[PDB]
Amino acid sequence: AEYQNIFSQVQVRGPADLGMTEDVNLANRSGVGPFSTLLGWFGNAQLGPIYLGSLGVLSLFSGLMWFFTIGIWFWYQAGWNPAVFLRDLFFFSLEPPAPEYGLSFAAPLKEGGLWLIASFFMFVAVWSWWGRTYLRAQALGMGKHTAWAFLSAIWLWMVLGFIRPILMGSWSEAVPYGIFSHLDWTNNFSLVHGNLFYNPFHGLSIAFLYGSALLFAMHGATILAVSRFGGERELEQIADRGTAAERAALFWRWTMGFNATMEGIHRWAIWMAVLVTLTGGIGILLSGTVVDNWYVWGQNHG
Amino acid sequence: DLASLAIYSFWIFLAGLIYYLQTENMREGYPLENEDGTPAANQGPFPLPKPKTFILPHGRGTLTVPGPESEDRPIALARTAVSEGFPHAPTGDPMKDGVGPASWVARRDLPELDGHGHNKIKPMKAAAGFHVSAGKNPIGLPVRGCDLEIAGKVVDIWVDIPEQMARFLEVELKDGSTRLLPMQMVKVQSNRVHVNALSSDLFAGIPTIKSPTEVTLLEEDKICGYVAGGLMYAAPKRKS
Amino acid sequence: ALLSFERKYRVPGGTLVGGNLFDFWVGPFYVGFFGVATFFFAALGIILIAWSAVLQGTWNPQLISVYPPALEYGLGGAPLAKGGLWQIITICATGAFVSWALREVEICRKLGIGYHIPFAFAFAILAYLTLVLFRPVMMGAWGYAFPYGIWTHLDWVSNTGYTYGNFHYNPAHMIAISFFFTNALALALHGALVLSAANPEKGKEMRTPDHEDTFFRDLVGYSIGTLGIHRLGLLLSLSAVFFSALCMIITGTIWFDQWVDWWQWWVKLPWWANIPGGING
Ligand code: BCL
Ligand code: BCL
Ligand code: BCL
Ligand code: BCL
Ligand SMILES: CC[C@H]1c2cc3[nH]c4c(c3C)C(=O)[C@H](C(=O)OC)c4c3nc(cc4[nH]c(cc(n2)[C@@H]1C)c(C(C)=O)c4C)[C@@H](C)[C@@H]3CCC(=O)OC/C=C(\C)CCC[C@H](C)CCC[C@H](C)CCCC(C)C
Ligand SMILES: CC[C@H]1c2cc3[nH]c4c(c3C)C(=O)[C@H](C(=O)OC)c4c3nc(cc4[nH]c(cc(n2)[C@@H]1C)c(C(C)=O)c4C)[C@@H](C)[C@@H]3CCC(=O)OC/C=C(\C)CCC[C@H](C)CCC[C@H](C)CCCC(C)C
Ligand SMILES: COC(C)(C)C/C=C/C(C)=C/C=C/C(C)=C/C=C/C(C)=C/C=C\C=C(C)\C=C\C=C(/C)CC/C=C(\C)CCC=C(C)C
Ligand SMILES: COC1=C(OC)C(=O)C(C/C=C(\C)CCC=C(C)C)=C(C)C1=O
Ligand SMILES: CCCCCCCCCCCC[N+](C)(C)[O-]
Ligand SMILES: CCCCCCCCCCCC[N+](C)(C)[O-]
Ligand SMILES: CCCCCCCCCCCC[N+](C)(C)[O-]
Ligand SMILES: [Fe+3]
Repeated sequence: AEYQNIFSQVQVRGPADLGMTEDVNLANRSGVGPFSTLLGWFGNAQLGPIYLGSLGVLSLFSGLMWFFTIGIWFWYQAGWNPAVFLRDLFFFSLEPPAPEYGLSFAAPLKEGGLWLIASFFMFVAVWSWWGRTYLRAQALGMGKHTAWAFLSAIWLWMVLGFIRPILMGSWSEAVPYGIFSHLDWTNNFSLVHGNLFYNPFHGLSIAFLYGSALLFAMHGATILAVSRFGGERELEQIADRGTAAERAALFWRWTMGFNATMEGIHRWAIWMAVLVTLTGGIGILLSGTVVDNWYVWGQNHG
Repeated sequence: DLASLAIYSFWIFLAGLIYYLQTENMREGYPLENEDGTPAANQGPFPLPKPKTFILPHGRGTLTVPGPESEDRPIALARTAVSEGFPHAPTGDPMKDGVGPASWVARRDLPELDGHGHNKIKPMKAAAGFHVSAGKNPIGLPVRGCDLEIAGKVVDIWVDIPEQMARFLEVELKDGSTRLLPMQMVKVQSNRVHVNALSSDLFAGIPTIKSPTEVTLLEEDKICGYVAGGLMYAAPKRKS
Repeated sequence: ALLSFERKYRVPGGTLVGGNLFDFWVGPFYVGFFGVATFFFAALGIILIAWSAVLQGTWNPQLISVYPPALEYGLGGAPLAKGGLWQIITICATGAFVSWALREVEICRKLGIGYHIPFAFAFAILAYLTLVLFRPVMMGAWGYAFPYGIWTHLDWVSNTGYTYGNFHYNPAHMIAISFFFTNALALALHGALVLSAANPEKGKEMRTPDHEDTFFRDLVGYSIGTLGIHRLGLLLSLSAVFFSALCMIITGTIWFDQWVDWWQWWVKLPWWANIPGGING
C-alpha cells in the first residue's frame, strides 16, 4: 500500500484547452464548461467544450423526441397522476403492434402506432449520431475506428428492433420500451426459442463479454503498474518505445509466455469488444428466422 | 443448414483474426534472440508482419516496424550459469549502469511535443499560468528518503500542459543543484514529501537534465529507471 | 527465447520465498517459488480430474464433470466418488490461483512495476471463491457449489437462476450487468481512439493525445485523460465482478424468495400504495 495511484495527490490547472483545430468549423464549438475538483481526483477536471453542429442538433432533437414519446405514454398509463407515475415507473411499457398488423404502419396510436413513431425517432437519432463519430473523426484527420466499432453495437440493436422483426414479418417481435418489460422480453425470447445456452453464438458472445472485462482489467492495471515510467502515454510509446512499454510486455511474457505491443494491445481490445455484439447480432438474427429451437438444432447440428 | 454454416464460417474467421492479431503484435522485440544477442534457432509458428510506417508530427522522425533493432547502449550484465534460462549478474553498479529494475531505453534525446509543437512538459514556474488547484501543495516541503533522512526540498512541480497533471517534483539538493522526481513515486504528506524508492545518499546520484526548462524523452527514461531501481537496490538501507 | 530488449531485465532478485533457488526462466516463462507451487497444485488437480473421468468411465470433454457433495453431507467431508474428489480439486484450484497471483508478485518485484495486475486478479479469485466457498458455507452445504463440467456448469447457472424466478430482478445483478456492458463500451472506445490517432487518414502525420482529447470532447463534451481511461477500465471491470459476487452472496442467504417480489417495497410505500390506475393500482 505505498503511493498506489487510483487517485491523484495534487491537482493543477492552467489556461483552458480549447483543443485541436485542423478542419474543424470552430464556430460550432461551445466554450469550456465548469471544472470539477471531484473528477480531478480521478480523471480530468475540465468539462467542455462540445461541438454543436447540424447533425448534432438533428441527433439530439430526434433523441429527446424518442425519450419524450415514451414518457408521454407513461403519463397516459399513470392516468396523468404524478404519484402513480413515480410508483409504477419501471412497470410502464410502450409495446409494439399486435401480430395481426404485421409489418404495417396502420396501427392505432394506443395499439402500436406510438411505438412505431418512437422507433422512427430512435432510428434517426442513432444513425445521425453514427455519422457524427465519422465526421468529428474526419475533421481532425483521424482514422475511422470509432465509427467502425460503433457500427457493431448498431448491428445488434438493428437486428433486435428492425431486421429480425422484418424477417419474422411483424413488428410484434421487436422490443418494448420499458425497464422491466424489456427484461421480461429478454427472458421470454430465450424460453420461446429452446434456451439461448444452446445457441453457439450466445456462448461466443459471453466469452467475449467476459473477455472484455478480463482484457480491460489486464490493460488497465498494466498501464497503472508502469505509469511510474509514463506508460499511459501510449501514443508516444508507440512512436518511440520506452522502458514502460518494455517492462509491460515482459510482465506478460514471463507470466503467460507471450505479450503484445503498445499498438497491438489496442488491436486486441477493439476486437474483444466488437466481437460481443457481432456474434450476438448473428445469434439473434438466426433465432426464429432460421432456428425455432436451439436445443433441437443443438441435438443434430442440422 | 444456414445456422451450421454460419458457426463453422465464424470459427475459420476466428483462426484468421488471431493470426493477424498475433503478427501485429510482433512488430517490436522480434526476431527472438539467444542470451548472446544472436537470432534464436526456434522462432515459433507466426511470421513477422509486413512493415508499416508511422510519420511523426513537427518533423520529429519517422518509424518503420518491424525492422532490425539494437539497444544502442552497452549492457553491463554477465552470465551466472553454464546453461539457458538463468539470471545475469550486473558486472558493475546496476543503478549507475542502467540495468535491472533501473533499466532505461535509448529514446530520442528531444522533448515530447504537444499538438501545437510546444514542449508537453514544463516547470510550473514557467507555464503561464498553472497552479496547484486542489490537494496538498508540495512546493516548499522537505524531501525525506527511505532512511528517514532529509535529502532536499521541493522547489517546483513539472506539469504535463495539454493533459493538465503533475508529472515531476523538482527537488533542491544540499549543494544547490536540482533533480526531477517522478510524481508517481512520492508520497506527499502534510509536513513532507516521502520517497520510498531512494535513500537520501542516492539522490545526488539521480540522472541530471541538460536544460532547466525542458526534459527529453531519453532524460525521462533514465530518471524513471534510476528511481524505480532503488526499490530493489536501495533495499539494504531498509534496515529500519 | 528472448525479446530483443529482454536481457537487461533478467537480473537476480525479487522472489518472495527461497532466495535464488527457483530464480530462473524456462523458455519465456519465469519460474520462481510460486511457479513451482503453481505447477504442483495444477498437476495434482489435473490428475484428479483424470481420475474422476476414469471413475465415471468417460474421456469426452463435453461429458466429464466433477460434482460437489450431495446436500445431505452439509459442510462435512464426503467419500471420494461422492464429492470428495470435488472438494480436493477445489483446494487444488484455489492453491493454483493464489500461487499464480503470488508468482505475478515476484515478476512485479523483479521488473520494478506496481502490484496492480495481481491485485486486479485477486478480484476474479474472490468471485470464484464466492461460488464454491463463501456461499456454500453460508448456505450450510457444499452441494450448493457449481459442478466442474463444460456443460454441467451451465445447468447449474440456469437452476440457480430460475429458483428465484427471473434472476433479472436481482438488484445487485442489474448493477453488475450495467458494469459489464459499460466496461465493454469503454474498451471499444479506448481501443478505437488510440488506434485512430496512431493510424490517421492516408498520408497524414500520426495524431497526438491532443487530437484524442479533442475528438472525444468534440463528440461528448468530456475527456477523462490518458491516466483517467486506464483507471476507468480497471474500475469498470473490478466493479463488474464485485457486484457479481455481491449479487450471488446475498442470494439464498439474506434473500431466498422470488427476486421479482423484492420490488414490492417501493410499490407498497404508504404514500401511494393505494392510488387507483397506472399498472399496480
Ligand atoms: C442484451 C439483451 C437485452 C438487454 C438486457 C438487459 C438486462 C438483463 C439488463 C439490462 C440493463 C440495462 N438495459 Mg437492457 N437489454 C437490451 C436492450 C437495451 C437497449 C437497446 C438495445 O437500446 C437499451 C437502451 C437498454 C438499456 C438498459 C439500461 C437501462 C440498463 C443499463 C445498460 C447499460 O449500463 O449500458 C451502458 C451504459 C451507458 C453509459 C448508457 C446507458 C444509460 C441508460 C440510463 C440509458 C438506457 C435507457 C434510459 C432511458 C434509462 C431510463 C432512466 C429512468 C427514467 C430513471 N437495454 C437487450 C434487448 N439490459 C440492466 C438493468 O439494470 O436493467 C434495469 C440489466 O440487468
Ligand atoms: C461466470 C459466471 C458463471 C459462468 C457461466 C457461464 C456462462 C453462461 C457461459 C460460460 C462459458 C464459459 N465458462 Mg463459465 N461460468 C462460471 C464458471 C467459470 C469458471 C470458473 C469460475 O472457474 C470457468 C473456468 C469457466 C469457463 C467457461 C468456459 C468454458 C466458457 C468460456 C469462458 C470465457 O471465454 O471466459 C473469458 C476468458 C477468456 C477469453 C480467457 C480464456 C478462458 C478459457 C478458454 C479457459 C477455460 C477452459 C476450460 C476448459 C477450463 C478447464 C480447465 C483445464 C485444466 C484447462 N466458467 C460461473 C459459474 N460461463 C460460456 C460457454 O460457452 O460455455 C459452454 C457460457 O455461455
Ligand atoms: C433468461 C435470459 C437468457 C438470456 C437471453 C438473452 C437475449 C435475448 C440476448 C442475450 C444477449 C446477451 N447475453 Mg444472454 N441470456 C441469458 C444468459 C446470460 C448470461 C448468464 C446466464 O450469465 C450471460 C452472461 C449472458 C450475456 C449475454 C451477452 C453476451 C449478450 C448481451 C450483449 C450486449 O452487450 O448487449 C448490450 C448492448 C446492446 C443491446 C447494443 C445497444 C447499442 C446502442 C444502439 C444503444 C443506444 C441507446 C441510446 C440511443 C439511448 C441511451 C441514452 C444515453 C444516456 C445517451 N446471457 C439467459 C439464457 N441474452 C444478447 C445477444 O446478443 O445474444 C445472442 C441478446 O439479444
Ligand atoms: C437463467 C440464468 C439467469 C442468470 C443466472 C445467474 C447466476 C446463477 C449467476 C449469474 C452471474 C452472472 N450473470 Mg446472470 N442470469 C441471467 C441473466 C444474465 C444476463 C442477461 C443477458 O440476461 C447477463 C448479462 C448476466 C450476467 C451476469 C454476470 C453479472 C455474472 C457473471 C460474470 C461473473 O460473475 O464473473 C465472475 C468470474 C468468475 C467466477 C471467473 C473466475 C475464474 C478464475 C478465478 C480462474 C480461471 C482459471 C482457469 C480455469 C483457466 C484455465 C487455464 C487455461 C490454460 C487458460 N446474467 C439469467 C436470468 N447469473 C453469476 C455471478 O454473479 O457470479 C458470482 C452467477 O453465479
Ligand atoms: C462494442 C459493444 C458495446 C458498445 C459499442 C459502442 N457504443 C457506443 C460507441 C461504440 C464504440 C459509440 O461511439 C457511441 C458513442 O458516442 O459513445 C460515446 C456509443 C453509444 N452507445 C451508447 C449507449 C449504449 N451502448 C450500448 C452498449 C454497447 N456499446 C456494447 C457493450 C448500450 C447497452 C449495453 O445497453 C447502451 C445503452 C451511447 C452512450 C452512444 C450512442 C449515442 C446515441 O446514438 O445517441 C442518440 C440519441 C441522443 C443524441 C440523445 C438521446 C436522448 C436522451 C435520453 C436525452 C438526451 C441526454 C443528453 C446526454 C443530455 C442533453 C440535455 C440538453 C437537452 C440540454
Ligand atoms: C476481475 C476481472 C476479470 C478477470 C481478471 C483477471 N483474470 C486474469 C488476470 C486478471 C487481471 C490475471 O493476471 C490472470 C492472467 O495471468 O491472465 C492472463 C487471469 C486469468 N484468468 C483466467 C481466465 C478467466 N478469467 C475470468 C474472468 C475475469 N478475470 C474477470 C471477468 C474468467 C471468466 C469470466 O469465465 C475466466 C475463464 C486465466 C486465463 C488466467 C488465470 C490462469 C491461471 O490462474 O493459471 C493458473 C491455474 C491453472 C493453470 C489451472 C489449475 C488447474 C485446476 C486445478 C483445475 C481447474 C478446475 C476448474 C475449477 C475447472 C472448472 C471447469 C469449467 C468448465 C467451469
Ligand atoms: C418527467 O416526464 C417527462 C415526459 C418530461 C420525461 C420522462 C420520460 C420517461 C420516464 C421515459 C423513459 C424511457 C424509457 C423507459 C425507455 C427505455 C428503453 C429501453 C429499455 C429500450 C431497449 C431496447 C430498444 C431496441 C432494441 C429497439 C430498437 C429500435 C430500432 C432498431 C428502430 C427500428 C425502426 C422502426 C420500427 C421504424 C421504421 C421506419 C423508418 C422509415 C426507418
Ligand atoms: C475513449 O475514452 C473515453 C474517454 O475519453 C477520453 C472518456 O472520457 C469516457 C467517458 C468518461 C466518464 C464515464 C466520466 C463520467 C463523469 C460525469 C458524471 C460527467 C469514455 C467512456 C471513454 O472510453
Ligand atoms: C458522456 C459524458 C457527459 C458529459 C456532459 C458534458 C456537458 C457539456 C458542457 C458544455 C457546455 C459549456 N457551457 C457551460 C459553457 O455552456
Ligand atoms: C479475441 C479472441 C478471444 C478468443 C476466445 C475463445 C473462447 C472459446 C469460447 C467457447 C464457446 C463454445 N461454444 C458454445 C461456442 O461452442
Ligand atoms: C484470446 C485468444 C488468445 C490466443 C492465445 C494464443 C496466442 C499465443 C501465441 C504467441 C506465441 C508466442 N511466441 C512464440 C510468438 O513467442
Ligand atoms: Fe491503453
